[PDB]
Amino acid sequence: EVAAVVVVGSCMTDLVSLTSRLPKTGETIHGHKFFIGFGGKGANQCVQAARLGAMTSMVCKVGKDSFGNDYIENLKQNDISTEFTYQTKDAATGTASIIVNNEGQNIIVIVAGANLLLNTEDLRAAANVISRAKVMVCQLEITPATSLEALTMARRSGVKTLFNPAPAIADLDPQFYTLSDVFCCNESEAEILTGLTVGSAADAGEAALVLLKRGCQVVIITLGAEGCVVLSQTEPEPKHIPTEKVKAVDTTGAGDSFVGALAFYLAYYPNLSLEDMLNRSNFIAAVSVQAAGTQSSYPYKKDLPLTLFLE
Amino acid sequence: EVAAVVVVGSCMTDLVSLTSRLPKTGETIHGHKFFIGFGGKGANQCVQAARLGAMTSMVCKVGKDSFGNDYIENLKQNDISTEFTYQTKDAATGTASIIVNNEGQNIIVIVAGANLLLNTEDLRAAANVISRAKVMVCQLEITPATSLEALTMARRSGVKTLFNPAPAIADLDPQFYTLSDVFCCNESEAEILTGLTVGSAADAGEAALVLLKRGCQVVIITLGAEGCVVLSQTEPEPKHIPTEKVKAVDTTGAGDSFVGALAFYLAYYPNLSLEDMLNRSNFIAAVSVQAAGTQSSYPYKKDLPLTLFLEHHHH
Ligand SMILES: Nc1ncnc2c1ncn2[C@@H]1O[C@H](COP(=O)(O)CP(=O)(O)O)[C@@H](O)[C@H]1O
Ligand SMILES: Nc1ncnc2c1ncn2[C@@H]1O[C@H](COP(=O)(O)CP(=O)(O)O)[C@@H](O)[C@H]1O
Ligand SMILES: [Mg+2]
Ligand SMILES: [Mg+2]
Ligand code: NA
Ligand code: NA
Repeated sequence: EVAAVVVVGSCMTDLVSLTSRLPKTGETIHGHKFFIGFGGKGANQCVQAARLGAMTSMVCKVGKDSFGNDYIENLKQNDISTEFTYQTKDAATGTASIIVNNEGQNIIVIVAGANLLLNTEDLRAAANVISRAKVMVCQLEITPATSLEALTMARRSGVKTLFNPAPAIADLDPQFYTLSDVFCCNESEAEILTGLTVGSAADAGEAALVLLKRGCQVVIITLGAEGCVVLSQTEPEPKHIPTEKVKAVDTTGAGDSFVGALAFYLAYYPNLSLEDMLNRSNFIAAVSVQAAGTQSSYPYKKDLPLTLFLE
Repeated sequence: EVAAVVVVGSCMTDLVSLTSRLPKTGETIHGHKFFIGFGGKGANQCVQAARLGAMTSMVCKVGKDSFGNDYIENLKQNDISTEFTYQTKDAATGTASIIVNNEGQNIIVIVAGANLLLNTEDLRAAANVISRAKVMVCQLEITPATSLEALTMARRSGVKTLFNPAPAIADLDPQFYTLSDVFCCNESEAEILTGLTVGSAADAGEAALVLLKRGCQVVIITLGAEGCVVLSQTEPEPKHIPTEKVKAVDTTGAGDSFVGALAFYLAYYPNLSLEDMLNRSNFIAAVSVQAAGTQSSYPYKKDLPLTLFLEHHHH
């Protein structure tokens, strides 16, 4: 039952209130709807890869609380290995409290909580599962020392590293670049990392070259409805890969859908060209934007065209 | 065993994030702590009355969900009867999403949820607990038609009605006034209901008289550190009842403490004058503002002065 995709990253409870307008300082307002969902970039990416057919393992930490218990059940209901899903009494399960108005404007408060207490001792326990994987995926929602050690362990075992610098910090440790076989971010993260404005595929190609020279082997910048741009040490000329023109219902977590799809193709279809993998990943992310509710929008293999699983 | 105070009203899960500052519009920030607390004006008033030694019953509706199950455990931990706490598959437990900065400034979004599905069938099933009570307390955090039905059932049963029009609506149904034995609101609610300024005891006397003439038997406007102002159909000249001068730590939920204390005295010390009941209720609410965290700040009888529980008028 070997995991081909290991995700070392975050699980977060999403707490969403829908309002007619955002509250002002000192203001109590009444919203019209509240819901809970399962989020966190690590878990979102793992759930998309699992639903495409990947054997996955989620290395993460949640609270010894109701939210933590519910999160472990969510991973098992998506056929994800929870062998190295830890729980702790020392902090609450990570939370994202989101207030959203009718026009889709928001205010968000994140408390990473238990996610931050995933430590190098917890990783070292997963050494054998990491060593037998094809792809290791990380983000920036846990403690950086933990993510850096995960990428180091992957490299030592010859496991391909897929790094998503999300959310982005302007002074990212240079080892994040040099430990990344595939570096994938969105337009706003590329602007934070490079200081360049990114308002077109051409601008994304300029930002991607900066990231390449910092030591990345492959750089992908996602561009929402414009698909993505890719370049590599072997092919440094930026290629624009356009996506399905669709009617977006809810673009929340499309980035995570795209990253989880890419992990699945890197693990299970290593013979496909990068261009082909990014075309399929674009298509899967595009399906996700045509439904509401983050993980509940992620498509399963049985509902996707057969051609996404050929060649 | 019989509940003398029946609260027909709201339970809300408080989902609290602590941050160094409140976010800007479109802004994502990191906070340093998230925790769950128990709120809702109905439950808050019930908890204060129960901690003063009242046998209470909370008529309410929560989700058939973990937040609802946890709310029922909270009520039981405060020795409240949950025999008429309903659940529903058709709505989540009410929620208050609260962001609090380091100076204690906040943003709150309330989604009433299951509280709005408390219905006429649910109240009819609670008819015996209502008819056996001394005082029925309600607010405006459930469907207002539901609060109006509870007040109607109380009045028909000769049960004293204590109505807190919170949060306030500018045009309440006229029966909210005529069915209220004791109508209790704060300065901001009085301003909404009357169209007047309510800043001082003098302003509160004018606003309280407009409310009394809509058909309330007793009107009480709370004035924070200035205590409260009362008048009644019997004694329409407003009286100003001042409160304990105290060093406030956290005034959140002081209104609910005051209303819960008042319910307690109406139920267990009916002999006392309104002025004596308000003096004691003010004192209890002032203890609550000396500690953080709404329900967790509400004092127990064992920690209060014995003089609050004398049957007779005290010096
Ligand atoms: N409006 C839209 N129409 C079609 N595809 C979309 C789309 N928004 C996003 N996608 C797809 O989802 C991928 C990732 O989306 P983003 O670049 O928006 C990352 P994020 O905004 O979720 O962080 C894109 O590369 C694209 O394939
Ligand atoms: N700073 C303070 N010092 C003493 N008592 C206070 C107080 N703030 C509130 N109280 C007590 O709590 C009662 C209800 O308080 P409020 O009138 O503040 C209700 P709110 O406007 O904050 O909802 C007051 O009548 C008084 O007895
Ligand atoms: Mg997007
Ligand atoms: Mg106050
Ligand atoms: Na979606
Ligand atoms: Na308090």
